[PDB]
Amino acid sequence: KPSACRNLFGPVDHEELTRDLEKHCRDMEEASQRKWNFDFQNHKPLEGKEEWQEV
Amino acid sequence: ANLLNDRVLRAMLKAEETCAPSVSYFKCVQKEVLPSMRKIVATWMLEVCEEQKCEEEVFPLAMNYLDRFLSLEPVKKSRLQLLGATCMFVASKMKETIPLTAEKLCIYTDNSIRPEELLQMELLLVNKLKWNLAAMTPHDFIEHFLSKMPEAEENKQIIRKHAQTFVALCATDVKFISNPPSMVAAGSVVAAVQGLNLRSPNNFLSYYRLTRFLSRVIKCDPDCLRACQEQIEALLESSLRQA
Amino acid sequence: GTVYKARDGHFVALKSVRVPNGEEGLPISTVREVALLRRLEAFEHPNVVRLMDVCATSREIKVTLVFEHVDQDLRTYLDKAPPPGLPAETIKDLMRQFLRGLDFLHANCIVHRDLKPENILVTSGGTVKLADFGLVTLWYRAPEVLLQSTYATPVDMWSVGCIFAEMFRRKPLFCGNSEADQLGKIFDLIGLPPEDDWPRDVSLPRGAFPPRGPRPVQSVVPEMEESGAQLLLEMLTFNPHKRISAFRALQHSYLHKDE
Repeated sequence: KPSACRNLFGPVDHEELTRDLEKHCRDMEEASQRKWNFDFQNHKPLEGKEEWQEV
Repeated sequence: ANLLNDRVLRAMLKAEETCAPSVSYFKCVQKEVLPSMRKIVATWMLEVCEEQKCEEEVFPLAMNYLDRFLSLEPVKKSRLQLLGATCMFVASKMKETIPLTAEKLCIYTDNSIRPEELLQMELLLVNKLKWNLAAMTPHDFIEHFLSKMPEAEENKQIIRKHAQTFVALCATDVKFISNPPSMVAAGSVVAAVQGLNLRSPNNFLSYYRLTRFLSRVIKCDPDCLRACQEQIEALLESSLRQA
Repeated sequence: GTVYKARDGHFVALKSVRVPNGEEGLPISTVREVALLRRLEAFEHPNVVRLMDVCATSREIKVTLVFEHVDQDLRTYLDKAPPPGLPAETIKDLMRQFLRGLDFLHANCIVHRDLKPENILVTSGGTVKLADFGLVTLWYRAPEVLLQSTYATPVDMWSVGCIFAEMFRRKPLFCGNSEADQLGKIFDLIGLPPEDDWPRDVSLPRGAFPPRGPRPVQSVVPEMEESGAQLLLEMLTFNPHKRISAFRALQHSYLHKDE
């Protein structure tokens, strides 16, 4: 493997990493669902500031 | 004419003010990482972009993504390399025809990160930046400056290449996070015109007229541009010392 | 997906796009077009639809674009016009906003490629807002598009002229069957162009059309003034490299607001 192939700052706890990225991919997605009254994966309106329609 | 007013250049200086990282994310946001660790990872990404013969904008654009994510989220020491590999993964998609594969970037980490971990970090990085990936690069301002300089195309290619080297060295240094891409590009051009002190510059447009022209289009005092040029040439001296 | 809509105290539209995903994360076309749409909102142009947010949600990924919505398009505005038609000063005000927003896109290397009154959207306050860019009616396509030749940003300036004449007419300028018929419907007015103004690597040779002569312009839009007629010709020029630009049209005296 080439010279640039190197680990910089030790090993990675992979189980804790995918655990951390699932909590924060959910965090921003939940805050976006709480910002627009719209769960985007469920693709359904919720209740709050906006009155959601359909043309 | 628009060449007399330059509506394009003013639009570029307005767009540079949005994709801007913070000056003090080391003191205020980051707990585990220190400016010595940013230089380490930045040095690694530059070697990756040089081995893979990436487009000239990929490494500085990735450093722009990295400094902007570190201005928003505290990143662990063990995940700084993952953030760096992800910033190159997105920048390569924005600037290259056939971008770097996720599997090659994991190899460049000595297989420290996994492909899906990079793909999941891609969604996190792009959402955290709110898809503001079309940042203004110093290369954008370099091409605009060279289009206003009455120099031979052969002389422009040396200036363009020398400035691109200066731009890359600025991205590895912490002292240039506060500088906008216009300032980095302008200082890289006037430093490159001096020709690495290998030759007394013979340019059709004098250096005095060049620096004062560049200072009035990027809106700064000429002494401020000279101090940026001095910091860049000081970076060149320190970079060559590491051998 | 299915389009949604909400009001506060304004209006907001929805847009869901499912992208392939798997190979190497997000597609190249997805990250670049959405980032360019994000880049335009840094300037906050009043004549371009405002993109509010971008939300990606992960197997499967679906990124949903949240745009600003208006109800009235241009054709509804034109159908709602007074029976005599729109006043001249009102048309010049809409043409200014049209060219302002178009020059904004052209300055950011964006060609609309598909400009029609169903795409130009007008607010209740009279503000024109372009939409549907960076993501059959042949009547607004430029001749370089109908010939399937090399097309650039001047293809939008041809569409501007067709709509410029349509606001004074409330009837489209050229209505044709196919691309061959539409180009024939274009040569009613500007005549048949000469030899070297015609490009090659086209779909239709020049000999496919009878020798024609340019007709007077106020035969198709008489309710316009003479200075507006020469501005229409500069937009409705065959050669895309002589066609007037959006910025140059704003400097024309016809669209100069008096006082």
